[PDB]
Amino acid sequence: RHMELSPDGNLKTTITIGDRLTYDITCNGRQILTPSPISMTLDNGTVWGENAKLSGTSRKSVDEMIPSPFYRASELRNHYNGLTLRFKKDWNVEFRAYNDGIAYRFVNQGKKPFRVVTEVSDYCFPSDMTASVPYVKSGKDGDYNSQFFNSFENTYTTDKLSKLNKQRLMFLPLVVDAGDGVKVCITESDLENYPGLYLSASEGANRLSSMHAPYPKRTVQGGHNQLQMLVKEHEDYIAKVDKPRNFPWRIAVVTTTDKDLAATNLSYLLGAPSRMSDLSWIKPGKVAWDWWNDWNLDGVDFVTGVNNPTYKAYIDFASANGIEYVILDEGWAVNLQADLMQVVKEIDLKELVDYAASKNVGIILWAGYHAFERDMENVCRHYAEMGVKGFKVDFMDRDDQEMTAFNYRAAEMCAKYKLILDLHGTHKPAGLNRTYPNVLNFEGVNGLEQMKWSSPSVDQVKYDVMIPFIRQVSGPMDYTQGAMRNASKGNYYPCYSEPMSQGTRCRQLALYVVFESPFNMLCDTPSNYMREPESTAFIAEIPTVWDESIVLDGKMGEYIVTARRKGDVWYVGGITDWSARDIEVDCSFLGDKSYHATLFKDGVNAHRAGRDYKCESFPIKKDGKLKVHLAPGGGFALKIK
Ligand SMILES: [Ca+2]
Repeated sequence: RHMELSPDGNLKTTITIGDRLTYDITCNGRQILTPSPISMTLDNGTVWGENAKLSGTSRKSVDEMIPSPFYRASELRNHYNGLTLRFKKDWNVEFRAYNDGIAYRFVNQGKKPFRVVTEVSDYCFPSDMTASVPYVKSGKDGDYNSQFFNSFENTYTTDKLSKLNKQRLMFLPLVVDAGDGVKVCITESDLENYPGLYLSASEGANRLSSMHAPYPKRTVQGGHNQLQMLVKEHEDYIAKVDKPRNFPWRIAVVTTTDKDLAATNLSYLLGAPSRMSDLSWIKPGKVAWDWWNDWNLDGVDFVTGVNNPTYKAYIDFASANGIEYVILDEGWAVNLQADLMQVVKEIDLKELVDYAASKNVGIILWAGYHAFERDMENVCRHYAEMGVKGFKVDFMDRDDQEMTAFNYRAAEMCAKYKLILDLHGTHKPAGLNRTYPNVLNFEGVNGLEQMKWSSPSVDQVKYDVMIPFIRQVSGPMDYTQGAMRNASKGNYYPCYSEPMSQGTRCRQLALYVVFESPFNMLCDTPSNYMREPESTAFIAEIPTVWDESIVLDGKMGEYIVTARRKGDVWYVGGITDWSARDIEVDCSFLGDKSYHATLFKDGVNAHRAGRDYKCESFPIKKDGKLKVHLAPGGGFALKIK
């Protein structure tokens, strides 16, 4: 029995080494997590955790700053008390107690190669608490191998642990409401070459249990235009290990106010350190995206589509407003060939890249999984040398050891040729952006692309106020916002070629502050942006990377207000759910000089016409108390310079 407390002493975990290896969690004297078992089963029969044999322990207290480029601040504070448990048989379990979380990880110091059959990571709660979880969207109930093949894109289901579907997996992160304002957010970081952790309500009462996708023994090409490698057969173990190594951290974020949940840096702090020395070539920025708006420009003299004159228009729009990139989404490579070297007749990559270059615009290429990793080294070298700045690799739809290994290999391969990377059709970041700073964004989020086909029952507005406290806890999101067509309550309808967002114009603007996206999209058509000078100017100028971030206030699934600083310029964004609300922005975070503010707030009719907004300018200072009204599904965006 070993105790460890957070630096402020209000969060503690008791670890017991008995017939089972368990750890609980107590917050301000209240037990929010009952003793929960953890273990790893090897192919040789060994089971770390079962009647474990303790050989030694070492404690430590650390307080330092971790550099965090292309993220929410220049650096993040790493403050905790660590407890490492060494066990007879060359294996350890490291425990850390931060003021906002308890985390642990298995460490393999053994020198002999072996395999992991299964891993146990239970979360036993003292009562039937209300959980907010993202179910795996595909597959059928009970057929877990059917579920392992998924996009990791889904809204949240909020219900009591006892009422959760006991036959459907839940991916991370997820939250459990411990009551009395306390929240527990479960996630994992440093997910390199190891299967992703799913949670299940299939076992016991008030208990979430883990499960991992088995190792693949036979994969076949197929899926989305033959760009996917489906797992047809799997091994009887989840992971291969042939060197000493740290295993992924299992993180239990614990907060007493929702704003601390949205602000927690645990995911990044627990990611494997950066393996990059030179970062001067990594350029974060925005994209005059093409796909979301379906190339649907109007007011032009040529037929739009995946062709040269269309991308020239996107490049010109981007350049005209200082926007950094233009992505050539799915369509530039001959379909079904899964060959990145076969460009369509209508596209002249070389001409586009060079034209873009003369306009100070970088080019990013979209690539389906298989077509990219089948000849990765050659692809990265070839396009890097012709001028391409990076890739958007999509449709992995897997998180078994081989795929998670891929994420890091691609990250490294891109880094080698000075290319940035954006991963789609993937799972939560889990620290990868710290290890390889060139991976500027990750999907694994039910983004605005869903508005192209979702039925009105999909509550995007509600989702927006959920993810800042859940999915974003794991890392950056490529949500792809920026819609100029805005639907107030009941006016939304899926429109593939002329999509809209739910809520108001200012909600869209606020997301550029509320959501963290180093590589950020301007989802709408340049045509729509040019019809909206004021909105476009605000979006084009706002940073995607920051020096300092402060979540001013918030309640999960209800609202959030966040202030971020870039140099000496401050930005504040706020959003609400379908309920209108009045927020007060205390500007005590400002410096001493006199500032000029530019505010975008919902128009007085934003509740009936979502596009309705009002722009205002006025002087403001450190003592200012800005009162702002947010319409239903609305929000506000503020610039203080
Ligand atoms: Ca997607």
